Amino acid sequence: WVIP
Amino acid sequence: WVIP
Amino acid sequence: DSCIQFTRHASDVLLNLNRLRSRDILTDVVIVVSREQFRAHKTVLMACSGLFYSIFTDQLKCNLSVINLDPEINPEGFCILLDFMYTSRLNLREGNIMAVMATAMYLQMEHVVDTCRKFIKAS
Amino acid sequence: DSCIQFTRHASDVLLNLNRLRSRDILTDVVIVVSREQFRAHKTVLMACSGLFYSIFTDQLKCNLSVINLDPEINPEGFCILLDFMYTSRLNLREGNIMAVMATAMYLQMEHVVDTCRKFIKAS
Ligand SMILES: CN(C)c1ncc(Cl)c(Nc2ccc3c(c2)CC(=O)N3)n1
Ligand SMILES: CN(C)c1ncc(Cl)c(Nc2ccc3c(c2)CC(=O)N3)n1
Ligand SMILES: [Cl-]
Ligand SMILES: [Cl-]
Repeated sequence: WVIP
Repeated sequence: WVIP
Repeated sequence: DSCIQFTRHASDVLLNLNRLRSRDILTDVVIVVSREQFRAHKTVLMACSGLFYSIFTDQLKCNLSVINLDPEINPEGFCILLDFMYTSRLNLREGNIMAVMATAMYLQMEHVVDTCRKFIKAS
Repeated sequence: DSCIQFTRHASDVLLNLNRLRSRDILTDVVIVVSREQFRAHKTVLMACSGLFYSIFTDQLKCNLSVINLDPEINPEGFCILLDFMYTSRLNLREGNIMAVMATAMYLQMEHVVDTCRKFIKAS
């Protein structure tokens, strides 16, 4: 999971 | 396009 | 094999499937969550959820145009998860994280359950 | 928004859609190319091809279970492109590049046409  |  | 690969292909496919959903094109099922109704594509639901995968591989349920979820399921939690299915983006907030995790456990969306558990553990 | 994103989600969705294709699950169309028949999901075909997008948004053609391609279309070129649609992988070879480019131009798959033009220019 990432900060888009 | 890439070499997978 | 000796294949070449187009990096953005999967993302572009999902973006177009979400465009079809937004315009209600070739949607083939309505998911009923309490009073709320959500139109979707069975194939996308199966690709994202262990629960929908089981439902639509069933020789009788595969032909249903309406699926009613357990009355304990929260419509907002389902909406956030349906959006994630079609975008890879999860709107996880303090006020919705418990309903999102419970819905993801019911829908059998392992990666969402994992990030909810981690975010709850941090707080 | 304040969304988080699961990097592998789009790829995982496409992998599952290809698994459904391989098992012939919820396929809703057969594409006829000369003597050869290819089963697929209309939504995936639309998401990958400007030609299928136009066909299945048509108020009459949207309901057809069989689509016959132009007799000039090569079945192998179509097969390679259908595989690319469901995997992001293109089996581009010296012996098939002309048939693949011609099929991609007909199907309106701009990124495939672009890599074929570049590979031909190099040789
Ligand atoms: C497991 N399998 C062969 C498969 N093939 C096709 C599809 Cl559409 C599918 N989808 C599915 C099944 C289980 C789970 C998911 C999708 C997401 C998840 O967390 N569990 N799973
Ligand atoms: C253009 N548009 C709004 C849109 N919405 C939904 C879908 Cl499924 C779609 N697909 C499509 C259209 C044109 C092209 C492609 C897909 C691939 C391409 O090279 N051209 N295009
Ligand atoms: Cl997930
Ligand atoms: Cl393309």
